[PDB]
Amino acid sequence: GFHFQQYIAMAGRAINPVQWTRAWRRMEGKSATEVYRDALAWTNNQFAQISRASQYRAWWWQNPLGMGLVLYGTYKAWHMIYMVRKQKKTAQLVAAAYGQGGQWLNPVPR
Amino acid sequence: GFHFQQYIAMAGRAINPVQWTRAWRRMEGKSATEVYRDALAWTNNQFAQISRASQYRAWWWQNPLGMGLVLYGTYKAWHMIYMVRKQKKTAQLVAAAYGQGGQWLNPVPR
Amino acid sequence: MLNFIPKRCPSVSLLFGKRPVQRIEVGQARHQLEIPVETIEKIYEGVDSRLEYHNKDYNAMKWKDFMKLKLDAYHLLEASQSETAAKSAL
Amino acid sequence: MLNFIPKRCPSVSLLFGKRPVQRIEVGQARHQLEIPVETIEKIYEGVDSRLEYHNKDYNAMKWKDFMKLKLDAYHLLEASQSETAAKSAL
Amino acid sequence: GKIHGAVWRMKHLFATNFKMVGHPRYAYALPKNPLLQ
Amino acid sequence: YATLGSGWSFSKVQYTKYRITKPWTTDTTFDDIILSQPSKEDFAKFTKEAPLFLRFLKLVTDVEGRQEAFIQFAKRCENGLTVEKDVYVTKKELVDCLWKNGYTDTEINAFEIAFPADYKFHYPELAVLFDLTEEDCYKYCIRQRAATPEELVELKYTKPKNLVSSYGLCFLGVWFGLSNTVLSNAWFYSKTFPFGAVFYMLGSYFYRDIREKLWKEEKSLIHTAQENKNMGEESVYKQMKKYATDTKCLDYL
Amino acid sequence: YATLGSGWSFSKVQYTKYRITKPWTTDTTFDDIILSQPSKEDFAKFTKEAPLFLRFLKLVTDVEGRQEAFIQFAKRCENGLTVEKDVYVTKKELVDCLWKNGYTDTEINAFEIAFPADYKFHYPELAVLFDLTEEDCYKYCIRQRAATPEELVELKYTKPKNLVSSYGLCFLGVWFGLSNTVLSNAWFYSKTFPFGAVFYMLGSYFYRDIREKLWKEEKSLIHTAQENKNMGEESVYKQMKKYATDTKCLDYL
Amino acid sequence: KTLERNVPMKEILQPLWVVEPPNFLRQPVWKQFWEAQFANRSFFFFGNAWTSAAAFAFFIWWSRVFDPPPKERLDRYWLNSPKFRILSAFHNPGKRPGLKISLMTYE
Ligand SMILES: CCCCCCCCCCCCCCCCCC(=O)OC[C@H](COP(=O)([O-])OCC(O)COP(=O)([O-])OC[C@@H](COC(=O)CCCCCCCCCCCCCCCCC)OC(=O)CCCCCCCCCCCCCCCCC)OC(=O)CCCCCCCCCCCCCCCCC
Ligand SMILES: CCCCCCCCCCCCCCCCCC(=O)OC[C@H](COP(=O)([O-])OCC(O)COP(=O)([O-])OC[C@@H](COC(=O)CCCCCCCCCCCCCCCCC)OC(=O)CCCCCCCCCCCCCCCCC)OC(=O)CCCCCCCCCCCCCCCCC
Ligand SMILES: CCCCCCCCCCCCCCCCCC(=O)OC[C@H](COP(=O)([O-])OCC(O)COP(=O)([O-])OC[C@@H](COC(=O)CCCCCCCCCCCCCCCCC)OC(=O)CCCCCCCCCCCCCCCCC)OC(=O)CCCCCCCCCCCCCCCCC
Ligand SMILES: CCCCCCCCCCCCCCCCCC(=O)OC[C@H](COP(=O)([O-])OCC(O)COP(=O)([O-])OC[C@@H](COC(=O)CCCCCCCCCCCCCCCCC)OC(=O)CCCCCCCCCCCCCCCCC)OC(=O)CCCCCCCCCCCCCCCCC
Ligand SMILES: CCCCCCCC/C=C/CCCCCCCC(=O)OC[C@H](COP(=O)(O)OCCN)OC(=O)CCCCCCC/C=C/CCCCCCCC
Ligand SMILES: CCCCCCCC/C=C/CCCCCCCC(=O)OC[C@H](COP(=O)(O)OCCN)OC(=O)CCCCCCC/C=C/CCCCCCCC
Repeated sequence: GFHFQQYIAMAGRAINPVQWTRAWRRMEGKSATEVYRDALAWTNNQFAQISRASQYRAWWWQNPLGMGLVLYGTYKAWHMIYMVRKQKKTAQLVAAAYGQGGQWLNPVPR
Repeated sequence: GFHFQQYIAMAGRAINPVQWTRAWRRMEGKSATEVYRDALAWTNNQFAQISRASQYRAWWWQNPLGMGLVLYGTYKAWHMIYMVRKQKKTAQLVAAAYGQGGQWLNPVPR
Repeated sequence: MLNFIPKRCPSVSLLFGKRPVQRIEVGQARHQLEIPVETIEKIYEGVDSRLEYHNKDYNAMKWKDFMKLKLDAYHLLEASQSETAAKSAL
Repeated sequence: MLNFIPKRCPSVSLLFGKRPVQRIEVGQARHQLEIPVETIEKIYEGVDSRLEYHNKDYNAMKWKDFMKLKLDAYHLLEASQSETAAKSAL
Repeated sequence: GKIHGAVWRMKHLFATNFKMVGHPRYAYALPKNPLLQ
Repeated sequence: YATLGSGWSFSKVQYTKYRITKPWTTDTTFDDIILSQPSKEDFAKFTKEAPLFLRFLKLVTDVEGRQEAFIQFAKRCENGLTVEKDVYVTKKELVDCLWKNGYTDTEINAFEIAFPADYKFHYPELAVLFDLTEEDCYKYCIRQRAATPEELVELKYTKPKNLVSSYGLCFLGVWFGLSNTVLSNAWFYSKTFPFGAVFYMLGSYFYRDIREKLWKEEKSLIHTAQENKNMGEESVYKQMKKYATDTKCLDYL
Repeated sequence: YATLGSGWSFSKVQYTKYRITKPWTTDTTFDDIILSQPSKEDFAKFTKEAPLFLRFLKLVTDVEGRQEAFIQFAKRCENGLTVEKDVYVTKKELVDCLWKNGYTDTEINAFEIAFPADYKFHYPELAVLFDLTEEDCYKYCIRQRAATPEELVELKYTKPKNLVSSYGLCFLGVWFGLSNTVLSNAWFYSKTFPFGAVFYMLGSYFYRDIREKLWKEEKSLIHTAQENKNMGEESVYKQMKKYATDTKCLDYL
Repeated sequence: KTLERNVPMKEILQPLWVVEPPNFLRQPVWKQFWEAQFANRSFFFFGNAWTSAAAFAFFIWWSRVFDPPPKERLDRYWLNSPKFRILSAFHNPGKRPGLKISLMTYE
């Protein structure tokens, strides 16, 4: 893993509306195949940088588990930021519709 | 800051009882002045290592705020580990003795 | 040997044909050997430019020529290993 | 100058008195100057060993001698700056 | 992954031999050496 | 990215707990060439002293028969040559190239006696010295520097970008990620911290045993490959030497 | 710890986001000498080649008149000298010491022509060459290495210690420190994250402006001190040169 | 001549393709699968090859066991299911579908 700060900055630029107009202008004379190939090439460049530079270079976060810990941290951040938020919303929804635990209730007895 | 892992290991050895017997044997023919001077010298050696090596060396945690962030982190860890625990205990004590918020109640009206 | 022929462009192999000779070190003892640049250039007639590997600095030969070269090498090596080998290549 | 005299022990100043001469570079141009080791050793008679600084590699002289030395230096310097200075130290 | 490991070993053990132009079980098909006699 | 280099040395690295430090500069910053993917304008520039190279250049030009190039380059380079700092080729690499490409021992010895051992040739020098294009020389220098990418390269310093948007997004991240009971869960304390801590302790205690047990096979394979290469090359060389004297039959006839 | 060194160069460092890497070794580890406070047994050992030094030693001993030392040292050192790896003195430092302590130009030139520029003398060599004690030579080498502590030193590798107790204490730490609402507090989101993030962003954006504005005064003071030292030394030197010829009055009389 | 163009690094250093893995066989997956049918012990779902796992998956998909239940059997499991309850609540934002679920069961 690497360039997390650059990724945050990319997300910021993406949400900035002015960049929406800039991208609208850049998309003049452009194809979906070209856009897809460019994105795929960017991702491949990132992963190739990793594969090459891990052989001789060590980041500030280097540890006896290597990039496994950084990847687990990315996963855990994604989890706590998105999935647990969705769980909170679903919990409030279920509590308003059926009551807390309503989705695990037993079938009506016959 | 530095050698946090060594500090954790020192705490572990200190809590280990066998080390209590080892220290009991080491204290044979020893003075309180000597013990105090040794501890003070150890602390001074740590701080002098910091003062000297910060001029030319950078730790894995180096950041645009330097050791200020490591010191704040030490403080925050101490806070959350000790003071908030004591607050939890005091909260349960107050809730059992007076009720929640009992220490902030107004005086009995006259 | 591999089928990786360095591109003779100066951006890759600086000073390829500036002189009429090439030199190489051979073996663990690193014996010197000089080879005529024309004998070398004979390879770039079989070189195929569609194929480019190792940061696009090495082309590949045609399998026919590459295997002829490998066969000559193998013949020389097995002759060296054998004792009844001919005292001449005539 | 400072009142920091290097210890002549070999653990600090390797090869102090192995030869009868000392050498130094002076100024920005780094002119060479040679000094007799006896003229130098005259300092370690005023050196005080109770005082040790800079990783305990430098002792301090007695203020009397150190200030006499500073005064000689200052006299030479002000004579150099002045123009009516004596053409001889006699 | 098995195929990858196989090829990764084939590389190191074949590509720099000078004795394995092909597999030995098919050496009958190679031309004959003009230096032997 | 490809692994460039002509070395057969199987090299691995062990890391420390200290970061790489370079001398302070208010305009430059050091970074990895492959991770930065810099351009010619991103590279930092500096001035280099000419005379030691201009003398050798005058000699070479008087030998080859092209003095207009020397005159132009000297008038360009006076008051020092302004050039990108970390785009160069070492004297050893240049000498190896010359030798393997067939430059005479006289010229090689001239190079050796003229330039120090730690001299660094830049692409304009190479171009004016070998009658090549600065573009090609730049590309060659870049490839030769990427072959040794452990050495950081010096780029122009640029302020951070998108700090405000990044702050907003990080606030959103914490606001959505810490408003939960995840870091206080029975699952956390029973599985996440124990398993992770055990893995970390085992990795810290057997960090080297694991690496060695994994790299044993690769080391053996590399050794085998190198031995085979050497023996084959030597055999072919000695056999061709044996058969080298089969051409004089004709001139005898 | 004191700041050793004879240099007047005001040097500061800028850090990268990459850690220092050294070649892989299954028995050694690189660390900072001042942070480790190593001992002679903690230092790592290796074998060094003798002949190049033994020739010069034989010469020096034949000159001085002590051959028993050469014989003993050679019989000790045969099959290579086993010595601590990172306890040495460089040729340049040794030459400076010799020159300032009064060794003749002939001996200095002998040293220069005998040993390469990148040679590294160890304390046994120094002791047998100058008739000193290995203890004193070891201490001198250690001081000269601490003078340049940016270079890491190679120690024997030791497994981690107290991992089980450390795991217990870290579990206790998390169990008592994360069982709370601290990282989800209005105080957190209103003061801790905003103030901290603003400080971090300002520091990242004005990292160099701040450092320069702080170091301006120290740089000026160091410059002033060096200028004063130089001018005073030069004046005193030239005045003593003027008065150098005041001793021949007696031998004239 | 002097160099003025700003040379990008992509004209010099080409990155390897690692996003999609290599195919050392140089044959497509469907052709591999077809070839495995005629190899011994790899016919359709027999064997323990990847093709066998793929064919077993397709076989259980082609079967009926994983298809949705009929209306005559909905109230056996589906109408008391967490997925069903959560979906009903989600797609009826501010309502309580307990009564409508009872009526669906009656139906
Ligand atoms: C949970 C976090 C929240 C905590 C509570 C909230 C508190 C908030 C206040 C925060 C204040 C922080 C204190 C600042 C003071 C300075 C501290 C400091 O810098 O030194 C710390 C200290 C480093 O010591 P050192 O003096 O710098 O010397 C370094 C050595 O030479 C070794 O040299 P090296 O080069 O080989 O490595 C250098 C360094 C490298 O450190 C790094 O650079 C980090 C590497 C990965 C980059 C990404 C980091 C974040 C995401 C991955 C890590 C998740 C854990 C969070 C780590 C936070 C710290 C970065 O090593 C480490 O520090 C290892 C830390 C990672 C241990 C992972 C253990 C996993 C068990 C937990 C399960 C997984 C996580 C669950 C989810 C948690 C989500 C919050 O780190 C240690 O903890 C030493 C551990 C000793 C062994 C103990 C037995 C194993 C137990 C493992 C847990 C150890 C305690 C950590 C608790 C966090 C995990 C639950
Ligand atoms: C709150 C933590 C718990 C989070 C939620 C629980 C989640 C659990 C799962 C954990 C999973 C972790 C994810 C692992 C994936 C890999 C991530 C990674 O390694 O890259 C991260 C990324 C590093 O990017 P990079 O690709 O490695 O490139 C580095 C650059 O070249 C720069 O190069 P450089 O050499 O100059 O510095 C390298 C690196 C250096 O990183 C370090 O080595 C750490 C330095 C200090 C050592 C001790 C660390 C722990 C104690 C002090 C720090 C407390 C905050 C906890 C930081 C945890 C990460 C270590 O820089 C940093 O990462 C700065 C991080 C510290 C920012 C402090 C902001 C303070 C605001 C919050 C108030 C104070 C704390 C409140 C109490 C929180 C208690 C939990 O760090 C960033 O966040 C980039 C920030 C960009 C600017 C954003 C605008 C400012 C907003 C500040 C907050 C930024 C988000 C951080 C949130 C935490 C603070 C609330
Ligand atoms: C269906 C129901 C829902 C519908 C409702 C949807 C609601 C959506 C709301 C709109 C917001 C969308 C989310 C994005 C927010 C912007 C984030 C952002 O870009 O910040 C990063 C921005 C960039 O800085 P950086 O990322 O660090 O570095 C990049 C450089 O700055 C370099 O940056 P740059 O070069 O890319 O651009 C620079 C630009 C950055 O300034 C900005 O922050 C951009 C804000 C533009 C907002 C436009 C909203 C459009 C949608 C609403 C329509 C409103 C009608 C107006 C139409 C526009 C024509 C006037 O301006 C400047 O920095 C100063 C120079 C001024 C130059 C002229 C700028 C105006 C251009 C002409 C308008 C372009 C319109 C594009 C067409 C859009 C078509 C969809 O820095 C900031 O954070 C600015 C401050 C953040 C804004 C909020 C300030 C606090 C006030 C909070 C509000 C009160 C609290 C809420 C209570 C409200 C109660 C009523
Ligand atoms: C007023 C009301 C309150 C009163 C009640 C107070 C209750 C206190 C309870 C006692 C515990 C105190 C807290 C300290 C705990 C020990 C922590 C520790 O040292 O661990 C680090 C220890 C050291 O490893 P390391 O730090 O990674 O590296 C250092 C090396 O190991 C190198 O380590 P080392 O060289 O320093 O020592 C090695 C030693 C490490 O083994 C140990 O873990 C030490 C445990 C000793 C506990 C002694 C408790 C004494 C107080 C209670 C009295 C009981 C009567 C017995 C008296 C002793 C004579 C037999 O042994 C070995 O590793 C194997 C070799 C065996 C050699 C012979 C060892 C015995 C020496 C002769 C006895 C010495 C007595 C000293 C005099 C004490 C005077 C106050 O490693 C461990 O963690 C051992 C496992 C942890 C123990 C628990 C195992 C799981 C069982 C959990 C219990 C069940 C859950 C609770 C439910 C209970 C329901 C009933
Ligand atoms: C027999 C010789 C062939 C052996 C296999 C060699 C490989 C042949 C490759 C042929 C390529 C065929 C590709 C088929 C693409 C399928 C497209 C598709 O799925 O469309 C749907 C459609 C199925 O739709 P539904 O019946 O509604 O299933 C709904 C699931 N709930 O597809 C089909 O019809 C595929 C039909 C073939 C299914 C596989 C046959 C499995 C039978 C197993 C053997 C049974 C033995 C029983 C013997 C009886 C003993 C007394
Ligand atoms: C840890 C041990 C776990 C072991 C569990 C493994 C279970 C393996 C048993 C499943 C295979 C049994 C073969 C059944 C064949 C019955 C005879 C027959 O040919 O009937 C064909 C009949 C198809 O007929 P129709 O539905 O009418 O087709 C309509 C087309 N639209 O076949 C079937 O019904 C398919 C049967 C599905 C079996 C149940 C699937 C269970 C899921 C298992 C996968 C999960 C992993 C299992 C662990 C792997 C163990 C090796």
